[PDB]
Amino acid sequence: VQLVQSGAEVKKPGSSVKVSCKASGGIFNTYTISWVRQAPGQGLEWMGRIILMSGMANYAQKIQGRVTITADKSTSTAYMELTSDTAVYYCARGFNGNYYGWGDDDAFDIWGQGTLVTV
Amino acid sequence: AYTNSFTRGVYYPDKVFRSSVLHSTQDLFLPFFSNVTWFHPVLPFNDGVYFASTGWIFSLLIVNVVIKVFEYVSNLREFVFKNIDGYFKIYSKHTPILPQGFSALEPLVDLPIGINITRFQTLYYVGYLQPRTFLLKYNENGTITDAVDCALDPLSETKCTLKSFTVEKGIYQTSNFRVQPTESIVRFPNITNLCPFGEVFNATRFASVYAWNRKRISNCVADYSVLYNSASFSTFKCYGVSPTKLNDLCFTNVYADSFVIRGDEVRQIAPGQTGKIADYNYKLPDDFTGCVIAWNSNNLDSKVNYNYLYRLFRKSNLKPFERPLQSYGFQPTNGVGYQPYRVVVLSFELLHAPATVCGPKKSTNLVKNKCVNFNFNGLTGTGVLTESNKKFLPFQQFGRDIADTTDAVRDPQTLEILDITPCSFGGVSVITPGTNTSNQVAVLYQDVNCTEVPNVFQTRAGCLIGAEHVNNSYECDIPIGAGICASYQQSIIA
Amino acid sequence: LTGTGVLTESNKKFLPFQQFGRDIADTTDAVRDPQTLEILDITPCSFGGV
Amino acid sequence: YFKIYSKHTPILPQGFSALEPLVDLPIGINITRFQTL
Amino acid sequence: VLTQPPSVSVTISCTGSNSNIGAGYDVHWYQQLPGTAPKLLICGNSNRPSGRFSGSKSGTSASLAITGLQAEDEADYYCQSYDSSLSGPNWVFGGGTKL
Ligand SMILES: *[C@@H]1O[C@H](CO)[C@@H](O)[C@H](O)[C@H]1NC(C)=O
Ligand SMILES: *[C@@H]1O[C@H](CO)[C@@H](O)[C@H](O)[C@H]1NC(C)=O
Ligand SMILES: *[C@@H]1O[C@H](CO)[C@@H](O)[C@H](O)[C@H]1NC(C)=O
Ligand SMILES: *[C@@H]1O[C@H](CO)[C@@H](O)[C@H](O)[C@H]1NC(C)=O
Ligand SMILES: *[C@@H]1O[C@H](CO)[C@@H](O)[C@H](O)[C@H]1NC(C)=O
Ligand SMILES: *[C@@H]1O[C@H](CO)[C@@H](O)[C@H](O)[C@H]1NC(C)=O
Ligand SMILES: *[C@@H]1O[C@H](CO)[C@@H](O)[C@H](O)[C@H]1NC(C)=O
Ligand SMILES: *[C@@H]1O[C@H](CO)[C@@H](O)[C@H](O)[C@H]1NC(C)=O
Ligand SMILES: *[C@@H]1O[C@H](CO)[C@@H](O)[C@H](O)[C@H]1NC(C)=O
Ligand SMILES: *[C@@H]1O[C@H](CO)[C@@H](O)[C@H](O)[C@H]1NC(C)=O
Repeated sequence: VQLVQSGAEVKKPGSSVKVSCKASGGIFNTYTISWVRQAPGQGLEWMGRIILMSGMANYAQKIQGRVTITADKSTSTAYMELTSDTAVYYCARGFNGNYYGWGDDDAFDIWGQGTLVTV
Repeated sequence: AYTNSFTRGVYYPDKVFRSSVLHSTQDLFLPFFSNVTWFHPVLPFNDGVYFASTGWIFSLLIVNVVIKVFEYVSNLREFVFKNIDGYFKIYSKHTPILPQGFSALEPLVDLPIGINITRFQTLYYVGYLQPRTFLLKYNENGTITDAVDCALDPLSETKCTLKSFTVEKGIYQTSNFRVQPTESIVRFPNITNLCPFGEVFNATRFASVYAWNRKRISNCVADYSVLYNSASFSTFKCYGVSPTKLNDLCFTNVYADSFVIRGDEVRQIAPGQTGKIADYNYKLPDDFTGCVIAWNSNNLDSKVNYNYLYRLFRKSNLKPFERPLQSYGFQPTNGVGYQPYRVVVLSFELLHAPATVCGPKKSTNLVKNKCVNFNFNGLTGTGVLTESNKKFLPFQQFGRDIADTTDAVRDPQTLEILDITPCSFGGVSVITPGTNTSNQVAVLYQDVNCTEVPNVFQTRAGCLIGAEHVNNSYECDIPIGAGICASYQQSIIA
Repeated sequence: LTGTGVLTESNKKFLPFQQFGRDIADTTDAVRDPQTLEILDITPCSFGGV
Repeated sequence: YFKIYSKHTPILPQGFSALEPLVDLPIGINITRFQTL
Repeated sequence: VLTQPPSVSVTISCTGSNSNIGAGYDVHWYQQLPGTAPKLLICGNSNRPSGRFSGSKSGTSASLAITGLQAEDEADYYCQSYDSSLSGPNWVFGGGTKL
């Protein structure tokens, strides 16, 4: 599978950004898309995950209320958008080799290119 | 810009001498009267390329003669370039003066290269070759003096059929006509018989994990869509089967096992796992086939909850699906691994019995008066569906004729009766005056209505196109059938 | 290209690039000698009922 | 499949009549004895 | 957050708590080369995708073993596990170790 993200862009601080991610490879074993960010010089931070089937998403508490994730089945995409840092935002599909579907013990195997957003 | 390749691009297909013989061959040829691109530029390369001018790069480079990839060294300039099984074949002829007049191109060189070329550049006409059947006329000297494209028009088809460049007056069958399906429909009874999943997932009272409860589910369809798109499922995982394929398979029976455990305990309800629940309260077999669904049920359980029981001690281990104690004490304020999860396990049982539990069957709309591919409640066929005037008994689903062939079906959703007629087909014949007087023909479609075929005369015999209908009777000449004959006047009449 | 029969001089003329010829029933009728390029006809070995 | 066929007529008597299918039950069991009650 | 050594010259450690590693939850490992997205090298306790590596858990700790000083694999290595605290599900990446 292949996950293609948006290119780099610059926003004014305090404004909003919408980052797309299209799972064009197959979409046959993809049930959930997660978003992880990495600030320059830092490690990775989980931000949220959306289950494509149900449309439900969970978020990291530290950004709750200022982040939303939308699953558009018709285009096989997940939109990550933020309101109100210069981190790189990565798109990755969840996967587990023991079962089909999604859960807590799964892992992010196939990652997109990373979309940077700066101010 | 384009030009008309009147009679060019034909080449000797092989190294075989033939004399005073007519030969039918199938190869990559430029069709007669094709649109050939006229240049005054990089071109695609497909099955083969026709090239003419008044070096090349395919990286196979031909530079005037030096050819390198492998290396080989050796008015209208007419060439053909094709490659098969690793051999790059060049055909060529040079003549004084696209122009008219037939000429075949002799082979120039066979290069054993083993490369796939899809683009080429020239350093001027470009045409393309494609699989077609040509008739070739050879003289006494082994030279091709003429040719027929068997797919160009109905007279050429007649010439190829009769293996002759001259056609005597008469009616000849050259090909068949067959109407193809344009759509595909599937029809099934609109299902109300959905599995009682509400009592498994939307119930108020659940057994505790130490002595979990179960439901036996039969004679229904499992609408898996409702479960996997649930607004609150934290996890959903299937073993031995993918969620997206569940609607295409039918089990003998499915069972829904339900219980309550704590959040971080949920990873134990899986094959190959060990732990307090996996070993003491709910043993999940390593060969388990089924789906495990779990979610945060805090709002319906936890209290400002020493209700659910699990065990800390049991003298011996549990075996798959069996059903000292401690209470969970769930509290509204905890971490995510410490509030209650509601767990449902759907096991899938398959054995030597009629399948009973399937997914819902989806249907398409109904297409009438057109050729379609179809299946009604599992019985396939193809043809044109029309309203029937027949009456089926209340329990009958489809009917058959004398030869035991499906004649009609019942619409499983509205119960109207639909007749199935065959898609028209039949021989297509060419009605032609002798080639020594005329080179135009009329075409007859046997047992075909004219409105479904794509100066048209509908006859009993078939649809006759190109001949005109006159009110004057004449002595017969070229018989068609059903009292109708055709002849040539200054056009073909019927 | 294999075959069997009696080889005789042919009075036929092949084009410069042709190696062998065939009859109406697509059976080898003649071949070119690959070393001297003369054309040889191939006739069947006689057979028949006795 | 346990198939039941049935018809009910006014009045064994003479006269031909075929029985329409009543129900097809996907049971998967082998019965060799039966009792009427 | 999972604790990791800033660098290792071998094994890469990952220390958590009983709410994430000692919880029994799987600890996955990634290798991130500069300029791109992280690649997964271990799934579950010690399974791996096609393309040298092993690992295990003990108590609330876990570790990645890499054997052989091949090429110059100066990647940033990270551990990942599910955290069962806070007030909802979340996934945690470790601090990151430079090799
Ligand atoms: C060639 O293409 C032109 C359109 O550009 C079309 O009008 C013409 O009929 C075509 N001729 C042939 C032989 O296909
Ligand atoms: C055609 O291309 C394929 C690669 O897609 C290659 O494996 C094959 O050998 C090529 N054909 C020939 C004759 O070399
Ligand atoms: C065949 O070749 C001979 C020369 O041997 C020539 O005279 C004759 O005209 C050729 N036949 C045709 C049809 O061109
Ligand atoms: C449970 O009930 C809700 C309505 O309150 C409904 O939306 C949901 O689909 C139901 N779930 C199942 C498995 O029936
Ligand atoms: C199909 O659905 C309609 C409701 O629009 C219902 O009246 C009809 O009886 C259903 N057909 C069958 C075979 O159940
Ligand atoms: C056939 O062709 C010849 C010329 O070779 C002509 O004289 C004759 O009249 C033609 N026959 C018919 C029926 O047209
Ligand atoms: C052809 O189909 C039309 C319906 O569009 C019908 O009226 C006509 O009688 C048919 N003719 C024949 C020869 O089947
Ligand atoms: C044949 O006669 C009818 C009148 O009966 C007329 O309408 C029709 O057009 C005539 N057809 C021809 C080919 O002359
Ligand atoms: C065969 O050898 C002779 C030398 O005796 C040579 O002249 C002739 O051209 C050769 N034949 C071929 C087909 O190369
Ligand atoms: C008939 O009985 C045998 C046991 O002798 C059993 O295995 C078989 O499955 C039964 N037939 C059906 C349709 O269940």
